[PDB]
Amino acid sequence: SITILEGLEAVRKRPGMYIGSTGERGLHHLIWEVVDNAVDEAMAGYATTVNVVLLEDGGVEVADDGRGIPVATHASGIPTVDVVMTQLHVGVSVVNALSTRLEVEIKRDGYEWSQVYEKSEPLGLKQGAPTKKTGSTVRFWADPAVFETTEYDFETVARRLQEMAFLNKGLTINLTDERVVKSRTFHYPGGLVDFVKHINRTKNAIHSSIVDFSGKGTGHEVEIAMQWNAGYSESVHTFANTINTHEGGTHEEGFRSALTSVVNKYAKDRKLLKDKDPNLTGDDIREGLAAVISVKVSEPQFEGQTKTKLGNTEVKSFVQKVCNEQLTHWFEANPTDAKVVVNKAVSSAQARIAARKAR
Ligand SMILES: Nc1ncnc2c1ncn2[C@@H]1O[C@H](COP(=O)(O)OP(=O)(O)CP(=O)(O)O)[C@@H](O)[C@H]1O
Ligand SMILES: [Mg+2]
Repeated sequence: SITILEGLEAVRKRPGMYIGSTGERGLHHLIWEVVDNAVDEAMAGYATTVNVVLLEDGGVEVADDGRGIPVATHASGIPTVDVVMTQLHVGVSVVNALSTRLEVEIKRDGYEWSQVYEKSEPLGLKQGAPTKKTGSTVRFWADPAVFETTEYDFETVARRLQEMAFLNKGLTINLTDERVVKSRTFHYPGGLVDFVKHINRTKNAIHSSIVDFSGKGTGHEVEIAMQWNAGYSESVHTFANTINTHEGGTHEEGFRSALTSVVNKYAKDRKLLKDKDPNLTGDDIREGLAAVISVKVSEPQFEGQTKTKLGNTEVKSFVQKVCNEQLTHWFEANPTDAKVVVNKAVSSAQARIAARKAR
């Protein structure tokens, strides 16, 4: 009588529940799912190059030079690729459910492997030529029965790929469109500094020396870069495992609480703010601040309706202790720059009082 919808069947029935929408956002989610999976290699230290190709037929190719996708037989008894590609827990399997076809070309374990999924169903793993080379290529063709549009937007892809490249300084991402060949290449050796530079271009940076520092702990790693501009508002970009957390969370909060205390204490020693005067607020310190906070968490939990909010309690305290130590170093290290960004803080506090008094 009743029908229970499990696995990939559910995804097809309510794709939006998993992807977002059956519109542009959802369509591009297929790419995000796959490219993410590739970049996770580059992040771990195995991939160096990730190539995205928008094929003429409307397919997408995503090739990396990581360790490949395990082909070896899984605990289930079916090859590990098949598990990844046909079973939930989001993750790339969803791409399979929502494509008419998915083709995987692997090089692991001394040869070339090829597996095809026709309407999510595996057609049988094939072993080819021997090779000492390692990595994976994924091809998928979005199902038009699912999506309102199947046309990918070059520029939306390019923007995301660009930021993935800032977050990973060892990585090179090549985007190429075979429709309408138009190509873009993203590699930033400066990493998060090249990111800050990018942000503060149109804005006039207040000080020349850009803040760059790192921290490593238990199941987490952080990397921060910041530079103030003549701006009246902040531009702080936060990331957890290359995922852009617009909602922000514990990594951003640890950073804020550290920066707020570092600036205030520094000001007191320099006598920049009158001891009698109340401590500068979080808002006045970040007035015109451009920053990037990129954490690497081993097991990350996200909260918020968006699911773009890092919730790891463990991380708030970690980022805080890292900033407290390294920002104190950068302040004392650059007394020139410190004097400017503090005065900017003072100006930001005086501007709020000026609006209050008159009128
Ligand atoms: N190109 C690649 N190189 C190496 N391993 C890959 C890979 N593509 C897939 N995998 C393997 O399969 C998994 C991808 O499955 P899935 O997308 O469900 O999980 P995930 O670890 O990517 C996080 P999420 O499910 O949130 O996307 C990876 O965790 C990895 O173990
Ligand atoms: Mg995934």
